[PDB]
Amino acid sequence: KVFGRCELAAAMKRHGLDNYRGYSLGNWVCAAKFESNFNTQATNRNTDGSTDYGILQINSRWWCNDGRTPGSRNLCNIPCSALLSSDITASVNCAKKIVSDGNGMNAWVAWRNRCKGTDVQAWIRGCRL
Ligand SMILES: C[N+](C)(CCO)Cc1cn(-c2cc(C(=O)O)nc(C(=O)O)c2)nn1
Ligand SMILES: C[N+](C)(CCO)Cc1cn(-c2cc(C(=O)O)nc(C(=O)O)c2)nn1
Ligand SMILES: C[N+](C)(CCO)Cc1cn(-c2cc(C(=O)O)nc(C(=O)O)c2)nn1
Ligand SMILES: [Cl-]
Ligand SMILES: [Cl-]
Ligand SMILES: [Cl-]
Ligand SMILES: [Cl-]
Ligand SMILES: [Cl-]
Ligand SMILES: [Cl-]
Ligand SMILES: [Cl-]
Ligand SMILES: [Cl-]
Ligand SMILES: [Eu+3]
Ligand code: NA
Ligand code: NA
Repeated sequence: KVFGRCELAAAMKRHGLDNYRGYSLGNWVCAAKFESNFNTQATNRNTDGSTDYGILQINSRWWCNDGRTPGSRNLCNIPCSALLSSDITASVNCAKKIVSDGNGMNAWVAWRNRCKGTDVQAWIRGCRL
């Protein structure tokens, strides 16, 4: 599923991601745009042979099982494919664990480089939330 901007903002808010660990909703929307272009089916292979999955490009090295990242963890206790669903529940619940692990949203490279320190509220401008 490719979400619209406000559609994704509303889904993220409903799932409690707005202000989670102090990160306003615009931070999450900005991160998703640059990680996945709002596409739940996005996948990308990393140099170490792990893969990033879904709207927030969650890494099989640590967070989900894909059966082909030997030596990795599955800290969200989910198959990576669950992170590709049109329903973002699994991605949100896993993202909550990720952002809580000590490094906040810096775990998302695209967030650090493209969203951090910018006017992130612009990402939800005009939405009825
Ligand atoms: C109309 N649908 C497809 C379904 C019903 O909400 C939602 C939707 C809205 N989309 C959208 C697409 C785009 C765009 O492609 O730039 N932009 C926005 C926006 O708010 O800036 C929103 N993409 N999908
Ligand atoms: C009119 N320009 C801006 C320039 C050339 O005609 C092109 C253009 C861009 N459009 C557009 C429209 C929308 C939108 O309506 O959501 N979103 C985007 C986007 O990048 O998110 C871009 N619609 N037309
Ligand atoms: C204004 N910047 C800084 C632009 C950065 O790329 C952030 C931004 C982008 N926004 C935006 C604006 C629009 C729009 O107005 O159509 N659409 C989208 C979209 O994803 O479809 C995204 N809203 N805020
Ligand atoms: Cl914030
Ligand atoms: Cl915001
Ligand atoms: Cl594996
Ligand atoms: Cl393979
Ligand atoms: Cl699993
Ligand atoms: Cl959803
Ligand atoms: Cl933090
Ligand atoms: Cl920020
Ligand atoms: Eu648009
Ligand atoms: Na992999
Ligand atoms: Na794994």
